[PDB]
Formats: sequence, C-alpha cells, structure tokens
Amino acid sequence: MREIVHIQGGQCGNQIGAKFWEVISDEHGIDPTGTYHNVYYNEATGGRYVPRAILMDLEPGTMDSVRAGPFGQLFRPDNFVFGQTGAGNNWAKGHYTEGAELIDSVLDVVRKEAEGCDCLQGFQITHSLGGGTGSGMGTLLISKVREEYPDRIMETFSVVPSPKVSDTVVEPYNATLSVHQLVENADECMVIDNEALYDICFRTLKLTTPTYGDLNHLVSAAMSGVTCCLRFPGQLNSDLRKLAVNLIPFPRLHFFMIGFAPLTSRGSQQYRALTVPELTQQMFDAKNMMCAADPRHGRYLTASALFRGRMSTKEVDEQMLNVQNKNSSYFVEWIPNNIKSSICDIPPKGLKMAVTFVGNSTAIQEMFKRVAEQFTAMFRRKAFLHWYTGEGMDEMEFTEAESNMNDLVSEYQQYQDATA
Amino acid sequence: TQTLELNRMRGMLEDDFNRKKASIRQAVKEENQQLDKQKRDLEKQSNNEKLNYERTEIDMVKTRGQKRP
Ligand SMILES: Nc1nc2c(ncn2[C@@H]2O[C@H](COP(=O)(O)OP(=O)(O)O)[C@@H](O)[C@H]2O)c(=O)[nH]1
Repeated sequence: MREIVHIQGGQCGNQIGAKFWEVISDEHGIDPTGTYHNVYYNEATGGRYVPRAILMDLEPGTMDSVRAGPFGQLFRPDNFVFGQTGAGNNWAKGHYTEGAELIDSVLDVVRKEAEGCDCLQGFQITHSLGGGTGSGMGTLLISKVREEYPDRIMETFSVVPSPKVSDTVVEPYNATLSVHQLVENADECMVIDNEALYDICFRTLKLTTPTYGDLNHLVSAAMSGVTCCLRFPGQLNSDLRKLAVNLIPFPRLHFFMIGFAPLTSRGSQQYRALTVPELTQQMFDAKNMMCAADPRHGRYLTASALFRGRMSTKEVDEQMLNVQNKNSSYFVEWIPNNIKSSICDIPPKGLKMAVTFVGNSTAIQEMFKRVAEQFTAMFRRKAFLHWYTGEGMDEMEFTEAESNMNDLVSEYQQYQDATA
Repeated sequence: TQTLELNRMRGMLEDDFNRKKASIRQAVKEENQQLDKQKRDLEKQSNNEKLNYERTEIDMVKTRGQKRP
C-alpha cells in the first residue's frame, strides 16, 4: 500500500541511493543479507526482501562500486541496466543519443516494477544536476514517466552547483537544461548542495574528516525522515501528497529546502538537553538547512515539519505559534498559519526525538539568480557550445531555457512583496 | 545512561581512529627513513669504486718507463 519506486541515475544518485537503502535497512531491521533480524521492499520467495529500485548510468563501473559496498546484495542483479559509451558530462549525450537507445528498456523495467504494485503512490529520484548522465537521463526519464503516469506525483532529490567552487566547469549549462524540463514535470524538487553539507558536518558536528559516505548518510537521514510518518503509526499521520498541498500553492513554486534535527558533536552532546525547544531551534537554524541560501534573506511561502517520537503536542503547537509570531517578518503574512506540523510514533534508532523540516521558501530564487548569471556569462561568449550542437541540438533551445528560468524567479520575488 | 553509553562509543571509536592514522603516518616516516639509506649507500659505493678505478688508471698510466733496447 502506497509504495515508492526507487529510480536512480548518475554516480551521485547511485551513491546516495546505496546509503539510503543502508539506512532503511538498519531501521527496518534488514541485515545486508536480505532477511529480517511493503512500502519500500518486495517480498521474495525464499525469505528475502529485495528493495524495489532501479539503477541507470552510462558507465558499468558504478555497478561494481555500489555492489562492492555492504548492503549491495539487496539490489537484485536484474535492475542494474547500464549503458556502455558514457556521456562524459554532456547533456545531449545523456538526453538525445544514449537516451533514445536505452531509456526504452528503462521504461520497460520501470513499468514492470510499477504494475507489480497495488497503489504506486509516488516516485523517487536520486541524481544530480551537473553530470550529463545524471541530469540528462534523469530529466528524460521524468518526462517519460510523467507522460506515462499523469496521476502520480513527482519528486527529485537533486544536488545543485555549489556557489564557491564548481565540480564540472560546464555546470551552468547542464543545470539549466535540467531545470527547463524539471520545472514543468516535477512536484518536489528537493535541492541540496555539497557546500551546505560540508559546513554542517564541520561546524555542527566537529567532524574533522568528512567523507562522501557521511554526507550521503546525512541526506539519507533527510530522505528517510521525509516519509517516515507514513509507514509508521502516529497521532497525526501525513503522506507524500498532504505535503504537496500543504507545500505548493502554485504549479511552479514547488522547490523545497531540506533540514534535519537533531545533530551535535561529541563534546556538546553531554551538556545540551533534548526537548521540543532545542529541536525547534536546530530546525529553524540558518546553517542547519542543506541549502546554499540562508533563508533569513527571504521569506517562506510555507514550511512543514514532520516530527518523530512519542512526545506531547501542545509543545509542538505552541512552539509553531511562537516561531511564527516572533519570526513573523521572515515569514510571509498574506497566508494564515503558514506552517504545517506532523507527528509520528517512532524516533530513529538511537534517540527519542527527531525532526525533518521541509520548506517552500523564496530564498532559493537567489540560487537561480546566480545560475542564470553564470548562464548569461558563459553564453554571450558561446563558451563550450560545439559539444552542445555537434549532437543534434540547436542553440535556440538553450536561449528559451534561460527565458523560462527568468519567469521562474520573476514569480518568486513577486509573491515575496505582494500583500492584501 | 543510554546517551552516555553512546557518547563513550563515539569517543572510543574516534580516539582509536586518530591513533591508527598517526601510526600510519609514523610508518610512512619510517619508510622514508629507510628509503634514505639507499641513496646514502649507493653513492658511497659508487664513490669508492670511482676512487679505485681512477687510481688503477693513474697507476697503469704512470707505469710507462723507458725501453732502452
Ligand atoms: N553530496 C554528494 N555529491 C556527489 C557525489 N558524487 C557526485 N556528486 C556530484 O555529482 C556531480 C556530477 O554529476 P554526475 O551526473 O554524477 O557526473 P557524471 O557521472 O559524469 O555524469 C558533481 O557535481 C558531484 O559533485 C556524492 O557521493 N555525494
């Protein structure tokens, strides 16, 4: 009932997915051999629990890298459909040539996983906005499935270009080519940036030696906590659609920031208490979120908070009221009770409380400002274009894509000010 | 009591990880100390060998007196 298909893509998507299945396993008590010592997994004759997923990438090396780590035996040997030539970070490579020759079988196996369920509530994507493979094949698969299943919902946990340094110097082009098709056929664009996770694992945890394993573990905890109030009992349950209405007021302004709580180092863990006050303070903490945009420099159209643990509710409601009546300026006022709460009955393994915060704010419009700026700069000089036209794609598209981006921010800032 | 049982877990694991890394670094320092002896000794051998060879050459040259038939 209310299942979730696990579509992957790109090496980042594959790593984050491996870590996410690791977390779901050691929460649902599934040891990496695939036993127990329907929302996600699938029963398998012989007493196994094969996780319902699919992994796509133009390199079969990520195959062996993800099967090498523990909890790799969970993934069935059949879902690993991988391309050969590799896209080399070229949007057209992963969206026009290699796309139109493997995405066929991708859709075939996705449908096979789909009909096998009874109520496929929503999708789930793990990929990137930079790489050709990830961005390209991901947006193409999303367009295809949203033409396939117009009733279901969409969600993409996408990593975006960090502001300070960039991973692949053509990040703006692939980013805008992914956002020009994502903004139309996607409902929950959970944006993440590597710099925010860096600052989190350093400042708020004193961990001096962060590795991509730990960062992926943090984003895993976020993704899990997103829906954990569904597959568990709770004094007030929600799902992946009550969020959508409590989160998006419009067909476009649906790009969410993400935050998790609680997180503290070895030192400061002995002192600090643990009650709804502290969880709230870490929740609305500026740096605690996983977005390279301090939300204090904008407002929130809305925000939801899915708690976890058997705790009170008057504390929840009165602290929502307090954080809304004290930080009212940083909230927007043309909407009443612009926050939403939800409560479950199981905290994560090892604590007694948890918070997963999701925010439909107007502070990422700054991120889109910087992306459009980079695009205009690297475009007026036609920089790195003969890769994007030597593979059956005209510059025209590119231009209009940026136009669309403009309209996007042209909305956000607008609703920041308008009142009644 | 549970949170103390867990904080001691974190502390022990970290104070083992750091000692392990420091041990790795000390092993690398020892490996470089060892590598230094090769360039300390091959050069000494080549120097002594050049000394012997060039001394023998000087001897063989100087060992040319007169014939007097
Ligand atoms: N937080 C996180 N980001 C990653 C990871 N691996 C890759 N990324 C990002 O993935 C981006 C590249 O996109 P990708 O599609 O994976 O490259 P491609 O395989 O060559 O197409 C880069 O900006 C990387 O920073 C990871 O393990 N953790």
